[PDB]
Amino acid sequence: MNNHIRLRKAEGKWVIRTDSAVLGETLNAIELTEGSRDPVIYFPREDVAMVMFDKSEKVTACPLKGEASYYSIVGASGTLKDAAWSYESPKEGLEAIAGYLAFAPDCTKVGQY
Repeated sequence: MNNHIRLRKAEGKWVIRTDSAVLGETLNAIELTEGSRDPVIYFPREDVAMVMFDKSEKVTACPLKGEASYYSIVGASGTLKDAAWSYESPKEGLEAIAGYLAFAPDCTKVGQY
């Protein structure tokens, strides 16, 4: 009865940024792939510039991972509404990403350095 979630250590230095600021660098990103979906990179919170983030009212439920809390990111151009999320109390098997942040690609760029 396999769910299809694979977690790997993202190799090398991974960065999260906007078009105008660098929000995070880490050597300990986790890559999460669910089935044949594009992998999503999760960043440890200590490596993200959280001072630029406001917790949002939005939440979403995922049967496999748990409840996603959302955050808005403030920058030079304004607020990126609900542009980041985190599974702050993940379901069993996914505790490795507890509190890590992942990011909306429509307005952020994530990638290996």
